[PDB]
Amino acid sequence: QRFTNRTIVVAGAGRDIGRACAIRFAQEGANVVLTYNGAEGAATAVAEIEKLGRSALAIKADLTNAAEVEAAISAAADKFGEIHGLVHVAGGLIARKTIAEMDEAFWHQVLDVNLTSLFLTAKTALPKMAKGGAIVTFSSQAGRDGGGPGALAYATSKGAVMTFTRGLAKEVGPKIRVNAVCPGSSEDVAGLVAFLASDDAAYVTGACYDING
Amino acid sequence: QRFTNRTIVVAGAGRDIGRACAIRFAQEGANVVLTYNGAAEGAATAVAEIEKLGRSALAIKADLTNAAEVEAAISAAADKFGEIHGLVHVAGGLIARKTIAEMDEAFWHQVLDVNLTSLFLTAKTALPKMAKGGAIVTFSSQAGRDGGGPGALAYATSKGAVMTFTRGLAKEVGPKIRVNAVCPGMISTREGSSEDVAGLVAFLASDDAAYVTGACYDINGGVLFS
Amino acid sequence: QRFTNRTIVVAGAGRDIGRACAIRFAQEGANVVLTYNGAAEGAATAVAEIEKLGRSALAIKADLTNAAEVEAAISAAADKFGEIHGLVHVAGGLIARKTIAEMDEAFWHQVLDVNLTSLFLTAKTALPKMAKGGAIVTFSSQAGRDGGGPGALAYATSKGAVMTFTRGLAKEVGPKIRVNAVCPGMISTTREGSSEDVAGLVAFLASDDAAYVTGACYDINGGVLFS
Amino acid sequence: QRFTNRTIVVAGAGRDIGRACAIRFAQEGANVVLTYNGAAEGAATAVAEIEKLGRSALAIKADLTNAAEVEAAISAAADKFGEIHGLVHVAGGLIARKTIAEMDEAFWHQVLDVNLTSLFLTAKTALPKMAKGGAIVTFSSQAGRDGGGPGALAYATSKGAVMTFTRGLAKEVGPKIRVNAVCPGSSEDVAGLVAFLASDDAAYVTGACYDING
Repeated sequence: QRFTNRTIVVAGAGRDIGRACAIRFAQEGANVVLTYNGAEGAATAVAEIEKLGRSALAIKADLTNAAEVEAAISAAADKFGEIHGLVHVAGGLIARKTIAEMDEAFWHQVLDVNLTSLFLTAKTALPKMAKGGAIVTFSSQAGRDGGGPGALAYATSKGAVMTFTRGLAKEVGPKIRVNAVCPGSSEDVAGLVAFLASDDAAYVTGACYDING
Repeated sequence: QRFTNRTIVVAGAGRDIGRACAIRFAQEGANVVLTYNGAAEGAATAVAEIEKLGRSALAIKADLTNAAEVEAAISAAADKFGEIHGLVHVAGGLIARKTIAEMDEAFWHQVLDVNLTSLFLTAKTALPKMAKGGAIVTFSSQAGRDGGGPGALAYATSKGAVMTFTRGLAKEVGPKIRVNAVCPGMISTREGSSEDVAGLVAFLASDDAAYVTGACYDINGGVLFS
Repeated sequence: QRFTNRTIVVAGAGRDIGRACAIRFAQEGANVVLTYNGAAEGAATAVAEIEKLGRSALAIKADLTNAAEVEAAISAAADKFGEIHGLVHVAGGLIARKTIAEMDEAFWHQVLDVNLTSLFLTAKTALPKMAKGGAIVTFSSQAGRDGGGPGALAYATSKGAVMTFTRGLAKEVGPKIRVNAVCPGMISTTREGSSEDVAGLVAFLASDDAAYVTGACYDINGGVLFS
Repeated sequence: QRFTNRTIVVAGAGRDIGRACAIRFAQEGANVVLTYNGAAEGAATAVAEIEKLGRSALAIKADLTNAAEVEAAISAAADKFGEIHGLVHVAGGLIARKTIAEMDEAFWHQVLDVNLTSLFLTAKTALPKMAKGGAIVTFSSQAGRDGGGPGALAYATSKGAVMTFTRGLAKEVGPKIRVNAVCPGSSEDVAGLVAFLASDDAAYVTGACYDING
């Protein structure tokens, strides 16, 4: 009952980790808004969540698109009211390329899906979030060490996401907490995320919580 | 004598720190190429100070967020002096202090492009022209580690990105090239200035740092107000 | 119910944080063993409060820098409750604020022994008695990252040592045992959580939801002593 | 000329990195005190190379875990050369690889005393005899950051402590005295980094860890 009568937006909830987060919050009593760009994973989950007695909404959204992010956030707020949690799962390697292979468009595609998207969701969600609310971002070991062969653009965006998370923490607290998970199965990851989004972590903000999974 | 017959490209001498680095390297015997954008009065000072040492800098106007102007500057440098031994990327800056509510998406990209994307373009363009054992020095910030001060969220984020980019690029382009970052703090309205940051940059570009790569070197003080 | 029939050893309940952890694990169904040293008036509160839950803590006197008292405390716990599922090591502290010129070698060792050597001893001793999937939680500190405040150099140093010990030990004892650290700040005397909240982070790290966390340092703002 | 008429103590200077440090410093004009606790060959070799350069050096046998020997070594430095400008604490070591079940309390103490207690002793002792503008340089390690490889638990722990100690001391003794770590390509390369941190080139660098692949 950690998320009783609470509304959680999981941004990028279509597969794997985001999907597992969506369900875990429902298992703990939350209304859950799922976003996706890519629909089966999300629909399923919506059904799983309804089967639990709980409420959910699935919304198509390209998270690099300021307008579709506004539309998604607004639907969530209009349906359930105050947002208690934003979990921003979207991101990805895209592909492996050395710098000689990357063109400017590819660089921006990676930075946009991992980093710009988070700027958009956090920016849009914040004015709607409940006092005591919380944001959880996803960083990566690649952000700390520079990443493996061909993953330069993705590593860079994750390091950015780590710095952004600490900076936003200071900017929006005490009202709103902001923490990163640095990723064991999808549901293990979701246990950690649910901890960070819960009042169990009322005094945790600006931090990176690592998990083998 | 540290840089006698070495070609050093200082990208971002539109900033005071590039003025300081450009003069430092020339004082140490380097062939200096410096790019500039904006009013670039700091660049004009570097050029006139460099002439006073009896050599001459190749100074080139280039908005380093523009891939074409980045390629021109790199080509002209290669044309004039041959192999690039050092690229020092100092472009970037705070642009303005704004909370996330005050920032719009075009403000976000302006900060990230000037601080981070410019770094991608210039390293990407310079790399094929660089000498064996050449060094890149990037500009990070203690803000990159801790999230920065009030209103500096976009800037801090780009300074964290540069730190990670530096570690990745280092693994990718070594052993031929080294890549490292300076991590200054800020000047409050024992702190060193751009003249002292320039000293650490010169160190990282020198033969004494031949085996330093993928590192962020801290220094107290800095290039802008906190 | 998170710790129902779990055996949790809180080593260092001579300190307020050990009072807070012991009561918290007891609230969540654990069999609690707590060791104590000094006036231990905090350990005495934990024991009385635990009794009021209708169970009974095993409280054991032990100076955790003394290998023999560590072995006894550990045996006594294994003898009473069987396999140890959780070792929470909270012994340590500042002792006194002294500059390097004011410290003597014996002072240096006193701080390092109570904070670090005690951890080596209790982890070394407990390991063979621990269950598969058991968790160790160690006590680091933000001062371990940044070098600490005025006069706290011996303490801070021991807290960075604890952080590195936590990472090496995790690589050595996994996958059977997890090892992690909490990393609090400090209470200013001028949103800071207290020992009750740090205890909540410890409980998490000892729990089933943290099965795939190991080798990590988990920060929390606020803490167990005055800055 | 970076160390012209400056006195540097290199604690642990009989082999590899300390020996290279002691030499490098001489090459830039320093008076150099070398401590060693091993066979005295490497440290006398070095003393000889240094006099070849026309500079003064002094080797001293010292167990740096021994408070009395450290006091006598510092004291002899002072008598001979005057104010100390730089302490470079190179002493440290794995000693051996043992899992925690294999370590006894005496082994644990031995590793922490060689890597960590020695540094407490040498910094504590030198400090009151250091010149304004002086500098300490310690040796951390990637093991301090990541916990070390198999059997190296005690060594890694001592290294993490050395890193924290470096940052804490830097705040305690500045601005008068700077304190930094090298996190270690050959011994001469390492020595060039050390020399930089010990020099006025690093006047604004304190409380830091500088990495080198070496």
